[PDB]
Amino acid sequence: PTVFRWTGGGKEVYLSGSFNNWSKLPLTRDQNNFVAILDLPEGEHQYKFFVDGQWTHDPSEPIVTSQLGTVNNIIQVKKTDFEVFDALMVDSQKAPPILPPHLLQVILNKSCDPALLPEPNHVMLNHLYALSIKDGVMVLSATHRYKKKYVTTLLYKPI
Amino acid sequence: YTTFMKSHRCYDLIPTSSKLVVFDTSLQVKKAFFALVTNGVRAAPLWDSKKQSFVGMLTITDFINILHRYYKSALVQIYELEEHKIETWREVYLQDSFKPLVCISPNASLFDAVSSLIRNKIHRLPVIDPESGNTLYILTHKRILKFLKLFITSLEELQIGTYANIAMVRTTTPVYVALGIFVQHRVSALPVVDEKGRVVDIYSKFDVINLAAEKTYNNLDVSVTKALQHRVLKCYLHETLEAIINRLVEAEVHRLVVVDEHDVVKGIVSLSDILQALV
Amino acid sequence: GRVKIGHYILGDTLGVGTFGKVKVGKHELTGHKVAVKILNRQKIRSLDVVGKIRREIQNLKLFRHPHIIKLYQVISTPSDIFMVMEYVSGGELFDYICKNGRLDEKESRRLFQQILSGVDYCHRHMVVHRDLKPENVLLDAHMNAKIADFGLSNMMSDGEFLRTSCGSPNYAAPEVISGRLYAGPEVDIWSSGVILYALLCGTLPFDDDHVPTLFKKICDGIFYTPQYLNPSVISLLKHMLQVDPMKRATIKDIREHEWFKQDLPKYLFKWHLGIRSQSRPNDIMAEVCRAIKQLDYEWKVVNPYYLRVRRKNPVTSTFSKMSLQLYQVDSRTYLLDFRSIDDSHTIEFFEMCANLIKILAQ
Ligand SMILES: N#Cc1c(O)c2c(-c3ccc(-c4ccccc4O)cc3)c(Cl)sc2[nH]c1=O
Ligand SMILES: Nc1ncnc2c1ncn2[C@@H]1O[C@H](COP(=O)(O)OP(=O)(O)O)[C@@H](O)[C@H]1O
Ligand SMILES: Nc1ncnc2c1ncn2[C@@H]1O[C@H](COP(=O)(O)O)[C@@H](O)[C@H]1O
Ligand SMILES: Nc1ncnc2c1ncn2[C@@H]1O[C@H](COP(=O)(O)O)[C@@H](O)[C@H]1O
Ligand SMILES: [Cl-]
Ligand SMILES: [Cl-]
Ligand SMILES: [Cl-]
Ligand SMILES: [Cl-]
Ligand SMILES: [Cl-]
Repeated sequence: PTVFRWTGGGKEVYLSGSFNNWSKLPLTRDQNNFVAILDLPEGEHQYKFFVDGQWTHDPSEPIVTSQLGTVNNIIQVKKTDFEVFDALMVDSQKAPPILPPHLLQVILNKSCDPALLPEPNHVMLNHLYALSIKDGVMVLSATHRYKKKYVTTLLYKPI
Repeated sequence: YTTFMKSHRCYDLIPTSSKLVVFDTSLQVKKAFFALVTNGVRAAPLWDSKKQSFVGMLTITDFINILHRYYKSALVQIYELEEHKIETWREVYLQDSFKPLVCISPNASLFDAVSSLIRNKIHRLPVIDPESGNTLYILTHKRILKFLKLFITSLEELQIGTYANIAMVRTTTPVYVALGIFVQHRVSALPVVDEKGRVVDIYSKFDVINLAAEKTYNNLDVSVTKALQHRVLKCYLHETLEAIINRLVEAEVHRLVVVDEHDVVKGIVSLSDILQALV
Repeated sequence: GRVKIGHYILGDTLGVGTFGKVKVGKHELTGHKVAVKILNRQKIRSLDVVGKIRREIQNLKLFRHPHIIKLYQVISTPSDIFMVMEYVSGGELFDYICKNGRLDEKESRRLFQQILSGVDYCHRHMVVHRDLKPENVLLDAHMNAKIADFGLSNMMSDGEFLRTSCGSPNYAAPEVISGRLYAGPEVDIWSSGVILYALLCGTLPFDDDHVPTLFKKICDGIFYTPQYLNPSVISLLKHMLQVDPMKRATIKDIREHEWFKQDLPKYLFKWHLGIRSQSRPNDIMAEVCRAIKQLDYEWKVVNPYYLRVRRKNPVTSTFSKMSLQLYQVDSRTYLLDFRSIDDSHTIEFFEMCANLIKILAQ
């Protein structure tokens, strides 16, 4: 289906085109929006408007001038125009922030298993945390998720 | 039973939120064992920065080995351990006798892991995702079995484990001596016996971290009883395998002592044995 | 002479809302009524919201919850995109609370359970619907809540905060009115809190014609609790309307609350972060860059305080990415943060960070 919309005023607005043997199909008014939606065989179609006793084209829309001086609008209905994700894809063509308190909520500091840990907030995953370099060795740490499970890795690395 | 193991993936056994300690082979070895203790972990993977991959696993066995290999007396420092990197020891311990890294994938089956544990004769194995290359979790027999006990809804007749010429220590046996037994015999626990063949206690590889924890490792002359002062479990041959499997888990220990009427040793039954029988 | 899309005859415009007119649709043969959001392709590209619509569709298409408006189908045309959805006769909950007054304890609780259920389902799907108000809470014939404007919504990504200060100022959270970074769900709780206040009192907790006083009130989290309010619900409102997001109720804290729990149906439900340098922000960015390139790392300066950096591995011969971001901790101190970007990955990330630290301030 293709949307044909006239944006202006008028008492009676019609849509004439190749796809209807140039018969005056009427457009229904909402506000300053006159519409009729209809399916067109994906290809080339020429149309024109009969806005209140005057034959016009939509100047904003693409035109075609004839060997006979006929000035009509043109519509190249594409296959990509009908598939939503295809259409959307074709269409897509200071001071520092304050530290969110969330990044201070850890799981290592906060009877039971020392290997086990509390579940983390998505927001603090993949962030690097580290213990002070004590005795020329660095302790680095980060919580990451593999599938529906989490792993907090500590690296004892000298420097 | 084995059918269950061939279907279930390793991932299913990984806990929701775990801790993992990785040591760079460039780290001094004493700092490593101290970090095992401080983090509350029995085994940590080793990363070779130059090789850009995990080369192995540091365990309590490595501690038992450095200790025994390099102990002179309670009067001298174990200089070697004090100043030796994980790489410098791994090359000494495994000279011409070279060994790589045994590891499982999370998408690999539970069977494949149990088989690998026995195949390579190891008690702790790492799980590495092939995509990331990240170590996720370390598979311990106790865990594999605990999951099997949750799924389940005599000892003389079956005969599972080593029952003859068992490695044992006495009340007054020095820690060093015992460490040497853990080396030559390649076993995990040594039952402590009294004047008579009757068993009083059991000194395990795990009781050897207490030396590192309390920094009491420079004296290995101490009797095995003195060492165990920082703190039994028995089974018979008339007792059913399911009752024994239940007794092990409801105590979360690695093995049971096969004992006689008047507390006398007769054999042993480990988690490694039970998991071979059910494979 | 009827305008049709699907076999629905497009009728009266229901509202405009976030990204375009919503009209009624009555099926030619069945008389089944739908709500149709119209997105003009050329208009949606004028605001660069094409990415937003793409995501919004992707989400709402696989959602199926009894208190969130269902997205039946998306009909694309060369000119405009039509989002067909379930139609609810009762309209705005806002207009309901206007016409009839405040709801009795029992009826408010029923509706608050339904709304919160939906809000939860969203968050369980990593979706935070910012802009949660009774004007976006529609009612059906049987008086069921239906959450409906996902225009201002956003995804919750592992390791990231949101910034957009979206939604009405009365329903907006303090951190939002303050234009500060947020996780996402906490801002939906603060919004659900004011909805609960509106359901019980018939008025807004934070409202004044003077905007600066309205804004002080939101940040001072101070609101009036009339005498008719049950102290147990006052207790719940106090917990949801916390100015400290860290001190604010989580859907769990709410499910566990004695007032919420009542007559509830079954069908619903020492480490340091990075390194902290005290230099001037721009000096820190020069200091980090004169270190990143000193390490031969490829990068891209996004914000003046956000840097996406890459490293070519000399061994695995595989590129590893990480992003750096500088925040402000104090009136005096600032801290550089290190986040891991997915393409050992984790260990290679630690090594990357470490090198930078051995040549940097606190
Ligand atoms: N604003 C705006 C706007 C629109 O309104 C539309 C319509 C539209 C649909 C139906 C009617 C209609 C006509 C008569 C009576 C009842 C009716 O609902 C009017 C217009 C399209 Cl189609 S694409 C489009 N794009 C826009 O940007
Ligand atoms: N997955 C593995 N890959 C390579 N070597 C390993 C692996 N697991 C253990 N080792 C090595 O095998 C030996 C024995 O270790 P192990 O019996 O598993 O320790 P423990 O009994 O304390 O759990 C050690 O030298 C250790 O470094
Ligand atoms: N003290 C021991 N003496 C002899 N064999 C043992 C002893 N402890 C364990 N084993 C055996 O060693 C193997 C592996 O056991 P374990 O090292 O305890 O997990 C099994 O075949 C056990 O029967
Ligand atoms: N059969 C056993 N009886 C009593 N304690 C045991 C036994 N096996 C191991 N332990 C204890 O378990 C700890 C060592 O752990 P593990 O190597 O997992 O068994 C020590 O405190 C031992 O005393
Ligand atoms: Cl026009
Ligand atoms: Cl509106
Ligand atoms: Cl009607
Ligand atoms: Cl209805
Ligand atoms: Cl109101």
